[PDB]
Amino acid sequence: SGFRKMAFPSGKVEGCMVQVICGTTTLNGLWLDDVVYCPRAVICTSEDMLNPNYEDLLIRKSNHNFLVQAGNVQLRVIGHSMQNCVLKLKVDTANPKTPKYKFVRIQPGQTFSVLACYNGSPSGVYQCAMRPNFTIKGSFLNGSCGSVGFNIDYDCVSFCYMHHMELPTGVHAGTDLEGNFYGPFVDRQTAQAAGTDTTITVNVLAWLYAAVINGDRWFLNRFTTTLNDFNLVAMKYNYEPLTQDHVDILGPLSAQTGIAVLDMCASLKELLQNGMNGRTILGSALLEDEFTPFDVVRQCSG
Amino acid sequence: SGFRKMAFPSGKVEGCMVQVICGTTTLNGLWLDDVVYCPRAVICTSEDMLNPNYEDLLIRKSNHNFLVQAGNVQLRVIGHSMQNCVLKLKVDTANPKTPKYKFVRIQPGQTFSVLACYNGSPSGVYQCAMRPNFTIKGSFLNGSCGSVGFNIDYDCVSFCYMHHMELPTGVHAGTDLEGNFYGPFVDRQTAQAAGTDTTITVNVLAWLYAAVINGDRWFLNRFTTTLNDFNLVAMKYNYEPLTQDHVDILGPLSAQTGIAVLDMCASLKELLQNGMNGRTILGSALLEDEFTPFDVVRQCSG
Amino acid sequence: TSAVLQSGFR
Amino acid sequence: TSAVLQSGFR
Repeated sequence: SGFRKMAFPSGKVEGCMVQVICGTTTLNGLWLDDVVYCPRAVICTSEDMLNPNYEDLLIRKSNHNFLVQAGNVQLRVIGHSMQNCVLKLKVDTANPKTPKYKFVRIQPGQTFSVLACYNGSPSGVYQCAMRPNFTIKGSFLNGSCGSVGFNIDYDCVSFCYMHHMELPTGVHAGTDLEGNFYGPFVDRQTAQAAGTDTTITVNVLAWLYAAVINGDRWFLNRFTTTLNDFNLVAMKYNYEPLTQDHVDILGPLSAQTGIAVLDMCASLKELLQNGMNGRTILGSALLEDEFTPFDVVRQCSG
Repeated sequence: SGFRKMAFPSGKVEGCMVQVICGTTTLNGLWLDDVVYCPRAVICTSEDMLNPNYEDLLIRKSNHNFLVQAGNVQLRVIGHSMQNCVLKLKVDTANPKTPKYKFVRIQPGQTFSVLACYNGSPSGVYQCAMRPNFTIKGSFLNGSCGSVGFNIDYDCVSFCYMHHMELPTGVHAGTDLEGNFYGPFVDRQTAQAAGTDTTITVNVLAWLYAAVINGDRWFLNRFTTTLNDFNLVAMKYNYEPLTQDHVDILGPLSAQTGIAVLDMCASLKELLQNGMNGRTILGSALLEDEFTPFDVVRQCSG
Repeated sequence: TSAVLQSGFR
Repeated sequence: TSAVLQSGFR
């Protein structure tokens, strides 16, 4: 029993983290085989950052301008190239700790584990969801740029996020490992704001099933609703529409608990319209939307 | 910016996890140097578990009754002994991945990272606090027994918890790595219940300072209070008394924010007496008590 | 209800 | 306020 925000074990990724220094700018890189991937922001100085022309900045660099340190071992850079908002630094040594890996791009509503790092050294691990507005609510300080997000499946690490920046609201933005930003953001120190965000309805329902599996049942009712009538309510509360595919994905949790998906929707409708009236669900006084159906199944009894 | 429940990177501990099998009972062990530490519950069968006499059960075992697997390598057990509620299985091979480590026992109110494991294989990592009643609110399924909790300081792993059991309320109980239970619990399948729990006041105050550092200030007031008058209020709400040492430990956070500790106490008094009136603090609609002052400093800007 | 020693069966 | 590229200084 129990339900916690749980990250994947980080060791496979820890063995891949390095420090990249260009001039006085330092950040983290990801060393897989004979390539180190890092944010192209490493080539900017403080003043370059308002309006950097990265192609210009890069053509003025050579391999020797990049110092890559893996623990107490300096790696010699023997080539460099830019791919979108990441740099690929070819090094003379293949990382002996490279795990099986993929570069995947995730969807809004999906979760992943973040290994926060500073100076190439891992400092903490936590779970994040990609919000509907393509930001993440992380915990990152200066020096964290280049920290990565990932999921693990059967010892294959699927890297999905590289951290770049913090927006004025305190949320975070970054790229996939091909260097393409999630969302309408750019790697420069300008006023940028995310679109209005929405609540991930299917994940709230998944977490309500986790709660039932864990013995929290007070929010259940003998009522039901239609999908159409539910979405009419969800729209008023700034929840994403719930699709038939979402209903299907919740099938296994519905089967395990005996609570039809549309019945749980009726419970959520009542929670939205009434609030919690002083009670908690799985230790929270708010409706939690950062657990996917997979996260619930992975963690909850069968 | 940002504030998240963050675990320590788990790689150093992942390299120490093994599977221990005795008969049809399987659980996790911790392999450091040439010793594997595991819960003595590995020697019980289903029926032994209501009233096991562990000294009897153990004298009826020999080294060959313990099968220890570290990945695809079987480790030969060459000695065994019981220390309190843990077994020490001497193996013929020193773990080449042993980190610098200590066995520490923690206090109620302190946090640590849990590496949940099944069949010797790490599955997830999350943070826990040791509650005042010596339970932890974890996430553990059958097969998790022997998973460990730890903190890291300068590449030294301080192991503080080994998981044993789940209580009827769904909370968790275990031992230090010397095999001594936290709290008035025993390794047998009997009715056991924890004492009434209380809220960790110093940690709530630390989290309110994290909130201020992160720009949540709505709960501040121009009021102040005395320590004595604050504790009169805290007692009514089932909060632990706040000591002068707690005040001292909060010194650095008070200095960083310019908010005197007793002023933050006045804010907490008002939050206890009034509730939140629909607002959130650091993404929570409840007062969070599972972040220590260290956790806040470690994670928050300086 | 009793406490459960959360070992696994194999 | 502007976005911040969270590199470090050294």
